[PDB]
Order: sequence, then C-alpha cells, then structure tokens
Amino acid sequence: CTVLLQIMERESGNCPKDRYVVCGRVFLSLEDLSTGKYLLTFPKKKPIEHMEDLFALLAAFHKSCFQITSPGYALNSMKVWLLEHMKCE
Amino acid sequence: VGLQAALWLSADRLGDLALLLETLNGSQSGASKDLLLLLKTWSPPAEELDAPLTLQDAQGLKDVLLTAFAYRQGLQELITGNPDKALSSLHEAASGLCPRPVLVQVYTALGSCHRKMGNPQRALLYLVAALKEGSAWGPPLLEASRLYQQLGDTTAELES
Repeated sequence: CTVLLQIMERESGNCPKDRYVVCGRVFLSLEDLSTGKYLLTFPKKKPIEHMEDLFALLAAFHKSCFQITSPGYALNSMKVWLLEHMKCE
Repeated sequence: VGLQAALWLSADRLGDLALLLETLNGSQSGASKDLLLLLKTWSPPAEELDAPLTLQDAQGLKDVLLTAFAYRQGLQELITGNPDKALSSLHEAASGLCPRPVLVQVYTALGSCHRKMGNPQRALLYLVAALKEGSAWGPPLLEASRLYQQLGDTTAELES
C-alpha cells in the first residue's frame, strides 16, 4: 500500500489548500507475520517498549468516554479501583 | 474487629486501639505507636467470597475509619495549638471517603489552621471553597469573623 495524508482547511470557503502528502509506503507479506516482527500479541508481550505498540491499541480498540458526577461524596475511589481492583500499570 | 474498633474510637480508647491493631498486624509493627499509619497498614484479608450478605464490608469500614480518625486527630491537634501538624492529617481527611459535610468541616478547619499561622489570604481561599461546596455554612462565616478580627478589617468582620 501507499499512504496518503490528506488535509482540508475549513475557515476559507474557497476550498483552497489541500496539501496532499505521500508519507512512505507499506509492505507486508505472510512470510513476515509468520516470524512475528509486526504483530502485537497478548500476554507475556506485556512490557510495551515500542510506543507505537501502545498507539496501535489506542487506534484499533473501541473507544467510549464517560463523565462521572457524585453529587454527595468525593471521588478518590477511582485510582484505587484502577490500581487495586483492575491492577493497572 | 472494625466494628469493635469503631466503638473504641467513638469512646476514645486510643491506647488500647493501637495495641489491638499492633496485635492484628505483625507485632514487628510494635514501635509504630501512631494510629493512622497503623489503620492504613491494616489489611482486611479476603475479597469477601460467596458468603452470607451483610450491610457493610471490612473495606468500607477501613475507608470510614481512616477519615474519621484523621478528622478527629486534626481537630485535637488544632485545639491543642500546633497548626502545622494539622495540615498533613486534615489533607489526608479530604483524600478519602469524605462526605460533603465532612469535607465542609475539613475546609473550615484548614481556614482555622491558616488563620493561626497568619496566612489570611489562604484562609480566605479555603473559606470560599467551604461556602461553595457546602450547604452548612455557619462555621465558615465564624472563621471569617475571627480572621478579620485578628487582622483589624472590622467592617468586614461585622458584615460576616
């Protein structure tokens, strides 16, 4: 494949400035995946030390955003839930 | 043990309490004569397996004890007159299960702590926060009165 970054400005109603840009070029093959090398495979492959791997899960995975409002307590339970019950790093 | 300790903390037996908890954790925690450290170290044992129901659990009581003891300790340290040791524990009160009147009183209490240290602008900050978050805003207005008296801004004291 080839990767094309497209850009459209919004303020100017002339539709003026579409700076296309061809950013690299991606090859894959089955011979490559069979040796891993590009896969992200779960567990044991925990310690994420190429940050791209982290940006992949924030791109591939389904995202939902919740607002929490306690009208009658305070909210310090969240980090505990996250770190102890969910055991987050 | 939680409930028991709740009774003793309601009845001011802190000497026996810390010893009970010393017994509870390993007695290597023997010289840890502090209470609040000892309450944090206290670790109820299980994830509460599929057992008969209950109105309250060990964790929700450790979470009630840390905030109750830290509030009560912060008021004792205030009245006895050491408003620098207060701030630590009166922040460890809000950093927990802190109901909205317990929060209002922690903010007033820190207004008081700052007034005694001679920091009126900070104390004004905490008192405005207590007015805002609270529906029980008597004691804040009192602390403002006492702070403008300490200063001299007497018309303000009178308006408060």
